[PDB]
Amino acid sequence: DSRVFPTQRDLMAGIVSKHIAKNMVPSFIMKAHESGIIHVHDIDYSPALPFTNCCLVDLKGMLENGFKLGNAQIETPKSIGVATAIMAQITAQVASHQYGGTTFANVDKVLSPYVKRTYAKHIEDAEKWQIADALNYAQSKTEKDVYDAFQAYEYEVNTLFSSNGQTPFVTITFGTGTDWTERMIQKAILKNRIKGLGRDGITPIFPKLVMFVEEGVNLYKDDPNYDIKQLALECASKRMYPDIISAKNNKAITGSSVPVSPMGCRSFLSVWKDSTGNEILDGRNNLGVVTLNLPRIALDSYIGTQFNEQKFVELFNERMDLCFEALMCRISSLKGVKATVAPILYQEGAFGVRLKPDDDIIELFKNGRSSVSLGYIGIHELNILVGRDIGREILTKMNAHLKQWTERTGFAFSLYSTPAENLCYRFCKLDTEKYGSVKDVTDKGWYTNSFHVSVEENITPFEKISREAPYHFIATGGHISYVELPDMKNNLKGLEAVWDYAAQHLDYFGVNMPVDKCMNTIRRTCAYLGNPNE
Amino acid sequence: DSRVFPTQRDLMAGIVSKHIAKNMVPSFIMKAHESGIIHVHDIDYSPALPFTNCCLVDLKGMLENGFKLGNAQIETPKSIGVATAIMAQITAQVASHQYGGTTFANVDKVLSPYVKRTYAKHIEDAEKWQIADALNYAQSKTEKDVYDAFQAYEYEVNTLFSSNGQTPFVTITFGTGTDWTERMIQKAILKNRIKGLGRDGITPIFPKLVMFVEEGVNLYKDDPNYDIKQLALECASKRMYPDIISAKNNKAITGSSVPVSPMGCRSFLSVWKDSTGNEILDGRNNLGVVTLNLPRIALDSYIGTQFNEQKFVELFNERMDLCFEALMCRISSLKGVKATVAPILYQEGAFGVRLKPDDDIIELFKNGRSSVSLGYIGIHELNILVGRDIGREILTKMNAHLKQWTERTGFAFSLYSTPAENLCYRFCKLDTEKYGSVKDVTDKGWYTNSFHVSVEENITPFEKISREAPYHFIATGGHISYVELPDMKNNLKGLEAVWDYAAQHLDYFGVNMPVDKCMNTIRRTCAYLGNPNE
Repeated sequence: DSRVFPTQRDLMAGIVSKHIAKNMVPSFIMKAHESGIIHVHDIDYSPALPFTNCCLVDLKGMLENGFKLGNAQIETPKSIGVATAIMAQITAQVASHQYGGTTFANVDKVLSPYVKRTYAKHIEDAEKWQIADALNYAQSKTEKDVYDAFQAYEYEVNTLFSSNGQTPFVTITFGTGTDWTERMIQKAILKNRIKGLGRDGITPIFPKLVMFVEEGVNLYKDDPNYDIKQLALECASKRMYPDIISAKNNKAITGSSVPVSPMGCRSFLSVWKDSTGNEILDGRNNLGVVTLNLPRIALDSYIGTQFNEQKFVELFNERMDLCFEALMCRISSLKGVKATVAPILYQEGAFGVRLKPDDDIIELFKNGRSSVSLGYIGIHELNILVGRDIGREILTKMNAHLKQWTERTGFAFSLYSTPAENLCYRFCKLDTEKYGSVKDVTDKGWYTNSFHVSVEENITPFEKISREAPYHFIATGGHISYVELPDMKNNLKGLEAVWDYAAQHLDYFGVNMPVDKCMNTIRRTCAYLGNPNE
Repeated sequence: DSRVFPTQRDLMAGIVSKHIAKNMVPSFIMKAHESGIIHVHDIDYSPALPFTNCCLVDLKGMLENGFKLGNAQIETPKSIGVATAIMAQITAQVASHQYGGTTFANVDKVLSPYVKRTYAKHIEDAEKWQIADALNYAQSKTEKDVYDAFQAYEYEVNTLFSSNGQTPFVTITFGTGTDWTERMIQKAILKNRIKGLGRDGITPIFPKLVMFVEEGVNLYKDDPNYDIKQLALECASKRMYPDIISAKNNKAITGSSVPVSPMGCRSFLSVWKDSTGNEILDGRNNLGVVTLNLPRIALDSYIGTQFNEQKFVELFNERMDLCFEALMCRISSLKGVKATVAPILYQEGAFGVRLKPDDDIIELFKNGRSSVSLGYIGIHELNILVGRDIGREILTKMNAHLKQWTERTGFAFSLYSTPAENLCYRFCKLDTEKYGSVKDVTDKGWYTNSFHVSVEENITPFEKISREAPYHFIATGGHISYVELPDMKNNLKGLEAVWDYAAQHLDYFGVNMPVDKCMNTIRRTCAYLGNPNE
């Protein structure tokens, strides 16, 4: 809410920070942001404080070894219920030290050792109490211990607030686990999600659930986990989540030999290797987002009422540079900042390393370890303004710019399809104060997300999936495609159809359907789940 | 820490609030605070925001009925481990909506129904698996379920941060429970506390542990829970806590027919009844503290180098009024504030009622339900400055003023022995900028806490306890006495001696001893536990 204390204290800190940013960001960058030319995200956090954006938490390396959480020296969990309890405490802590989402990748694989542990204890207890049905007593207890554990993770995520009086934006991914412990975790999460939250079993907005689907594991009636896929479909039909990621396309796009979980909503890392040649994923992050307002480059290049191509070219080049200056300006503020700024992130392992209190954090992000995002929005409205479809082309040229940035600074710049849950209105409003109502651009009040096909089009699901799929291979830093569907609670084979089509053709995908009960109304009209009643 | 993000964001909010307070507090009150005449506590929170101070959480009325925690509608816990998990989530939430400590009173009595529940499940499971040793299988599981549950409460308290990037100031009290479930909870807490936190089993600073000791329950070798008292002694000897409260004296002082737990460190409520004649304790709170600098009234009444009695009288009367104006000024800012400001406190039961989002919260605090604190400090240094012991007398007159305030406004003003962990240095420093080094007053650098006997005196434990005990009956709004003792890990009968003496003579009491391990050094030099190494 906003009338609430934690939110109010946060707004105060936001205000002080926006003011401090005015004294740190070169005026030409602030003026372009104030006017809607670009959008420097999270200015109410950074650069006042050297926060970073989103991340894949290295939960595996923290549970295995131990780590200091506050005053306490936590030790490897002896139980699955203790490892998820700890996962929640880490979720709360990481949320409070970065301003972006937090992702726990492959919880099925990561937490499996603890499910095994729980089992060993129910067996050493099935003989300690000479229990009739031994192997069966374990199977049950363990199963219950695992459901309750994720049910409690899910509950904790929904009650625990950050340092901002907000519920954490956390993402949990699974799907590539085949072992019985890995399968049990997956089912546990899907089952508990269907059950819903609390007495009225309502639909949770967090954690976001993303499932990997790969041939020979998940998508064909013959794979080991095809039954989980079925459960996942039901879940999606009743709670919107999980979204799915195509292991096949995801690996080709990222260059990673293992599926890449999105940090936060949809920010994807590119493949990276440590000094000894190892492919690292967990513990990596993103340094921020600066979004480029694409319709506005077209609008500003109109002469009278017609488009001027030569003007577009000059402005596009001018604005790409501006964006670059904006991303570097804040990355530069990270210089000289010490690991003392966020112990959970830099010292106790969430970022997969152990820096001393006096080590500079900036060194950890260099040479491609961290990604940096150049966002964009409204290809649909840009196409309309320039007379034709330049979607794939503008993005391709943006990437060529990004490659040069990467080679000059060492940071791994990528193209990001900004979720823009609110930026979609903000850019449109600022452009409207200058151009008024422009048919099919600023007239509906918002811009279309990244490269998505406008909502006003009457596209068949497969067409939409097909018209959007190539963007998943161009905007490698972050992307997703949605399809609108009616209630499919009783048409799972239909939803599986859409899933299988998206899975083959694109990367990250999700389905928007209506999900209401005797009054708990949820819709995903943009990026997050929400009640469009308020 | 301070270099840490959550702390930094908080400092920003603190700054904005101190500035806002400058525009809300009458200048004469700010000037008296800036000069050390009085100390308006928590100005970095209130009155910028209508926060309240400390409280006794009505956990009983929240677990019994249900309540909304965020989005979720939590239901009565079916297990003890689920009720303590929930207790932690409530602890985190309440901490974020008030700026003072939070107390869970008589957790032994309150949580007992859930321990029973856990038992019923291990029995209905001892037959479901035709377990040999039935009643014995329950006894064990239940016992383990209960240890682990409080161990996890204790851990969560130490990892969970508030909206301020701080660990919550929470107090847990027990001791009057006799039932086997009540005893089990107590032992669980004492046992887990001795065990310590984390791998190195270090000493927790929170939760504070306070135990009631009453004849025919706790203190004589013949009472049911005398063995818990023994355990408590061991605990105190190894972890400083628990402190104890004399049920006998506590009830006579508070006027309550049941022992009164301190909200936060040592703030005690006076007896109060609802509209139907019921004695309410749980869900009640305190509206703030304004501390009066006693040495400074004496100092300002010196003429040249000698005390001037007539001047003292005039200043004391002038400053009491000033204090009153300071307490009312902030209570007045609570007018018109809606329950939407803190749902967990006002709507979902932590304050024992259910206000609608649009109800004013101020009505809930009136006619004695909430206490309001007039603090004071340094009787020792005041006695030195006025030539004789006026301790008991000045306090008695303060109370006569408080009674008049209570009758004119309806709020229940009480005399509070400010913990002043830092105020003790601040008042001394501000008085030193004006008077320099004054032998036995401002020369050591700090003032002595409330009515405590100076540390520089060489008093026997019983003497100290005896010289201080009468203050517990005068400063009813908050008080405590400490005794310094050597290592008593191997002299428990000695510590029990001190305990029994304090128990008979005063109210709330604690013992400071050294508590170190292969380097985890803890001391309570003032109010809280801490490492005097930094």
